[PDB]
Amino acid sequence: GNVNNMIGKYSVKGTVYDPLNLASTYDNNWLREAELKHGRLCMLAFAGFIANDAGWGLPGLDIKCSSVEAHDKMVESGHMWALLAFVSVCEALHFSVIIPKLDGDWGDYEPGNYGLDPFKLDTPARREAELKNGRACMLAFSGIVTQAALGHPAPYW
Amino acid sequence: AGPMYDEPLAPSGMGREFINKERAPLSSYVGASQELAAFPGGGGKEGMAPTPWDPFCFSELYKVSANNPDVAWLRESELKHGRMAMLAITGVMVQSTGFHLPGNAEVSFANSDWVSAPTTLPPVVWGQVLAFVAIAEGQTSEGLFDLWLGDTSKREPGNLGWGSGLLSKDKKAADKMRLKELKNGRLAMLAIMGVAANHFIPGALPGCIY
Amino acid sequence: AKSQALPFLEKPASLDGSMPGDVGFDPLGLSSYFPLDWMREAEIKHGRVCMLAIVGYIAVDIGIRAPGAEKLGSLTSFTAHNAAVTSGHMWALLGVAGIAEIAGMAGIAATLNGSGRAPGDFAFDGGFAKDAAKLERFKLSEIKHCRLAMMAFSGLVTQDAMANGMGFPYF
Amino acid sequence: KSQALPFLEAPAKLDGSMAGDKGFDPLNLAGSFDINWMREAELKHGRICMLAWVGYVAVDNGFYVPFAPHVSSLAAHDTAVKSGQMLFLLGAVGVVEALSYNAINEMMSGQTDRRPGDFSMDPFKMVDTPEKAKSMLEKEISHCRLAMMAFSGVVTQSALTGHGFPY
Amino acid sequence: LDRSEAADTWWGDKDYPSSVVLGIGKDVPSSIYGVTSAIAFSVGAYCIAQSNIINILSGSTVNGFYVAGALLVPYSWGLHVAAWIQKQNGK
Ligand code: CLA
Ligand SMILES: CC(=O)O[C@H]1CC(C)(C)C(=C=C/C(C)=C/C=C/C(C)=C/C=C/C=C(C)/C=C/C=C(\C)C(=O)C[C@@]23O[C@]2(C)C[C@@H](O)CC3(C)C)[C@](C)(O)C1
Ligand code: KC2
Ligand SMILES: CC1=C(C#C/C(C)=C/C=C/C(C)=C/C=C/C=C(C)/C=C/C=C(C)/C=C/[C@@]23O[C@]2(C)C[C@@H](O)CC3(C)C)C(C)(C)C[C@H](O)C1
Ligand SMILES: CCCCCCCCCCCCO[C@H]1O[C@H](CO)[C@@H](O[C@H]2O[C@H](CO)[C@@H](O)[C@H](O)[C@H]2O)[C@H](O)[C@H]1O
Repeated sequence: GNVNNMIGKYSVKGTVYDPLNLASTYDNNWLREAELKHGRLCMLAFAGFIANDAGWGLPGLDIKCSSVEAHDKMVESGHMWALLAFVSVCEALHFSVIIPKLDGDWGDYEPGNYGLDPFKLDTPARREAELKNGRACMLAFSGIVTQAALGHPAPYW
Repeated sequence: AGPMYDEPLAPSGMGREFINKERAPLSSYVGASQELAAFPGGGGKEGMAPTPWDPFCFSELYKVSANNPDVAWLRESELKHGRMAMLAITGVMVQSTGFHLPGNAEVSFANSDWVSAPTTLPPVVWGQVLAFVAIAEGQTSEGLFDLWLGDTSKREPGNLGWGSGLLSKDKKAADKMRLKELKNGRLAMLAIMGVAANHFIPGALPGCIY
Repeated sequence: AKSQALPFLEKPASLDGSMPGDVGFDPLGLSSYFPLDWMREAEIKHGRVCMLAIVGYIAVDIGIRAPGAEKLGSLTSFTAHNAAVTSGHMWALLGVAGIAEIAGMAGIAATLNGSGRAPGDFAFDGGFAKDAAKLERFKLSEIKHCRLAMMAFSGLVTQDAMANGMGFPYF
Repeated sequence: KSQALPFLEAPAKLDGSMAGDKGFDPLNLAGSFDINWMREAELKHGRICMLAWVGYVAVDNGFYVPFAPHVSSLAAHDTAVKSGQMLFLLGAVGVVEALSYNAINEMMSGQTDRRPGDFSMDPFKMVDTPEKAKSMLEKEISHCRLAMMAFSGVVTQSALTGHGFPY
Repeated sequence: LDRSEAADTWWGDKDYPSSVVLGIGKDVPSSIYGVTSAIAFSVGAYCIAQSNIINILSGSTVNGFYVAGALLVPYSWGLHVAAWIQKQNGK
């Protein structure tokens, strides 16, 4: 694809933000798919960091730990292995669907259109909101992890 | 009466015309590397050089005799070594971190010495691995004598049929993925043999950690 | 076109709705690799084994004992395997299983060679082959029950293993 | 279609031509190798098992020869070996078995129209005509199979537990 | 045996030999050949291992049923060659 025809340009000024001209280096559809996946994974990570530090808990875990050290405790316990199995199944399906179309025709598969729209909530404004929230979440989660890892409590400051 | 300078010693009506027919060239194989042709002036693009690398001309040694293998066989062996070396280098890298399977009273998978890692296991545990490799390498190999003499018809070099459907339909992208395979395989071959050489004689690989 | 269970994923080539219970569910594409008749025969065999296994497990956990099997002792379903193999009755079970499996080899070889025998058709029906549509519906129900029962026995035996010697509920 | 296994058809070689043909060959052994050798082997096994069963039963229900050791049929083999009569019977059966080497060779090569398991023993012309031959051959092969299974059960029960004619 | 009493078994032109070379086993299916080959090789390896390796072979006590079965390894070799021959013959 071509980045100039995609959704997600600068909102108020309307210009494409590619100062380093990296759009031409790689397949633009792959860039869109990776951007959406990174943004979505980071929204989930941001919400999970905040929820774990809040202490919501999960049906069935007794372990109560801070999110900065929850990784080691949960991989020792074994929950992270089940989560990795689930993610591996889903991302192996995504492997099978996208990697056969890396540097070739992508067909009818729009980047990020998995078809999980049972409630019929699709809108171009909502796609733009998805991209902007994903970018904000990428930056916010970067900040939240590097602030918590330095020992700053839950508000993160 | 063929590409070879000499008629094959195999007789007429029992193989001679089968060996002495036209064979595909090295240029029609996805192995060119831009890194070798990475200098001012002449050079390639998309990770591939305009021409393949063969200083010793082992690819076209068939013209002297049919004792020597064909480029189809050489590509089959290259991809086999690359795949095996990729699995091997990944295995040693993962094992050296200390990560190991749970184990029980009978089996203990706790050993960081990759050289002596198989020796610690019981006879059955590595026996199953060797038996699986023996059966598969031997069942998947049908028509390899045909790739030696050159008949890339029944068997394509490196196409075992495992996950071949995930290759892209576009020729350019399929060749790109095949070239990525070849490059990673060659890098893994160099890496695993370098680690082995470093183990046998220290200092062979100065950047070693194993 | 696209898989019914995985519309985002392209449909498998081998699966085409011919077999009962076909939804086009095969991300790994092992049907394209190895024959589909063998796969469906294995699926039905696994389902039959597991769905008998569930009934046997729950029965012998509840306390239903075979005639003369009470002599083995205070045996739950969890620990009955070891005692049975030591006592030697499980060897007789292996013998009977091999007797049935000889006909199993004959059937699978026949349907692979081209006899036309359906996968799992052992001609042991209880007079329910009067109508082809009824047979097709029963085959679909059988395969659905097989798919349910493999997972059901998986969960049952793990839960029992996690709880060690435990009775019927496992809750 | 095979009658024993009604979910598949019988092989090409099981065609009724032979006695006791129920269309039972799940492994295609008789399609893999000559069926005359199979039938001759089946007959030989069955005759040996018939005679073995009746001899075991009689020796357990007291039936011994003059100048014989009064012993159960389980240890009769060892005691007869020690006496030496076992080797005399071995030679007696070996003569017939070498003649059976010749007979099997002629049967398989087609030099003679010999039926498997046939040594031309018909004092009373019990099967001089085709229909009598079919009937009596079906009845024998049935007795062969039944006595084979029966003697396997008997000897084993005897070697496992107990003794006597019942077991 | 006379020179005339011999089937034409030469197969230099062909890619695979005819099933006549198997003799009595010419009609044996390839699947049966292969599975019997696997069983024979496993049993023979087990017998040799239990005769010589797992128990060091003592002259006073040798089982005999392990000496038998050790011959099945050559038999397994022949059986898998015949399996390949029948597979290429389509028989
Ligand atoms: C009839 C001939 C004969 C006799 C009387 C003996 C007697 C003896 N041998 Mg044996 N031996 C023989 C033939 C014979 N051997 C042959 C042909 C070989 C193969 C080369 C050997 C190889 C051998 C070894 C290596 C050793 C003995 C030893 C012994 C002693 C104990 C064996 C035992 O208990 O076996 C009991 C076994 C049985 C009752 C059943 C045997 C049935 C066989 C396996 C049938 C098949 C034979 C086969 C086809 C022939 C070819 C050989 C093949 C295995 C390669 C004893 C003094 C041991 C000894 O004295 O050590 C100090 C010892 O270490 N023998
Ligand atoms: C089943 C079915 O139907 O489909 C399946 C089947 C099919 C087709 C097989 C599939 C696939 C593909 C697979 C499985 C691909 C796997 C690829 C893999 C696993 C590739 C490893 C590469 C490793 C390299 C290059 C290592 C370099 C190593 C280098 C450069 C080093 O120097 C290492 C190093 O230690 C030294 C030497 C020195 C030290 O100082 C330390 C370091 C670290 C620097 C799919 C997608 O699953 C689909
Ligand atoms: C698969 C399940 C199953 C079935 C369907 C089944 C059916 C029948 C029928 C027909 C309806 C009869 C008539 C019958 C009779 C006897 N069964 Mg039996 N039985 C099954 C399982 C077991 C087990 C596990 C044992 C066993 C035994 C005995 C004994 C004791 C003999 C003794 O001890 O003298 C006798 C008399 C025990 C045994 O033999 O132990 C040595 C023993 O442990 N059965 N059994
Ligand atoms: C789809 C379909 C059908 C179906 C179906 C059905 C009903 C399917 C049901 C599936 C279902 C219900 C599947 C459960 C899996 C559970 C797993 C893998 C649990 C892992 C559990 C793990 C890894 C747990 C690990 C630990 O607890 C351990 C061991 C101890 C501690 O360390 C703690 C942790 C947590 C680390 C039809 C309708 C029948 C037919 C149709 O045609 C097709
Ligand atoms: C652990 C790290 C290793 C990698 C783990 C993940 C492995 C994932 C592999 C998925 C299985 C790949 O193999 C299987 O993929 C697809 C399943 O419909 C099939 O491929 C089919 O679907 C793809 C996606 O719709 C299309 O792009 C292909 O053109 C089409 O042929 C392949 O023909 C089949 O071979």
